[PDB]
Amino acid sequence: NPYARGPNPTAASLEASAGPFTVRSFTVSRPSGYGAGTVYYPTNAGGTVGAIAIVPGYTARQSSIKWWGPRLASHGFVVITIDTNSTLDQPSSRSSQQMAALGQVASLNGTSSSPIYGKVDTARMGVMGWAMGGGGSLISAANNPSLKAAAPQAPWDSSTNFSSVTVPTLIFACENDSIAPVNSSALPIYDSMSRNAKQFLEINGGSHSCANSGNSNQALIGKKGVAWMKRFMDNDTRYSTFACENPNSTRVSDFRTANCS
Ligand SMILES: COC(=O)c1ccc(C(=O)OCCO)cc1
Repeated sequence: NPYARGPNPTAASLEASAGPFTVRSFTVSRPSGYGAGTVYYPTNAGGTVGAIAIVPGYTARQSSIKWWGPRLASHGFVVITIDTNSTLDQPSSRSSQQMAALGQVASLNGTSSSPIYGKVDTARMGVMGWAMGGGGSLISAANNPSLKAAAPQAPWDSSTNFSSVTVPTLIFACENDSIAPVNSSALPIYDSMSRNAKQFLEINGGSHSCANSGNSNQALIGKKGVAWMKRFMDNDTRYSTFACENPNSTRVSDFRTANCS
């Protein structure tokens, strides 16, 4: 596997606050079609890595999703967290902005003054995001089936039919979400997807912000997000158990998975 990076994973190494690589970050000078961005990248991955773009929910900014930047980048990914053009953008616009941010990561990979010059394998990309940004990630996956992985959290879209999605998709859900209730949002979205590796991980007692920065389940949520991205962005079957397993955890009120290997 030419995409495999880093030491062999263990539960401990995936639950830790940081992975094996050192992370640095920068602010995007001229965002291409979105509001603002921060790029997180490993300084010592030892080969090119995939890129992941992460979008917040309605009203929200990078702070809500920023913890993913160092968590993922320290396991060997370039991660861009964005602010949208308006905090009040809807899922479709969020998806366009998310893909523009991936395009700009690809640009920076080819820009000799960038810290990520030659760090990115632009053929291997993923999408994440919270709430309307989670709906935007599912729209991105539907429209761009060559994306390698999606892992939205507490997603919402005014449509729940994502039978279009063929990209491996992990849905984080929050049991007690009152803003995008699981039974009308995350779960029907999950159930709609028929052609992909997929997983549903609902956090016991979680509010709508249960997978955001500052959450109290970073060990489990970070292990699953990293494992999913490693398995599917890097084709890295060292992560197949971590990606596919039911954690059998008292922190999880609902687990489902299909077509996972
Ligand atoms: C029925 O659905 C809605 O009312 C709704 C409202 C807000 C959002 C959202 O993006 O929340 C995340 C906060 O940043 C998603 C769905």
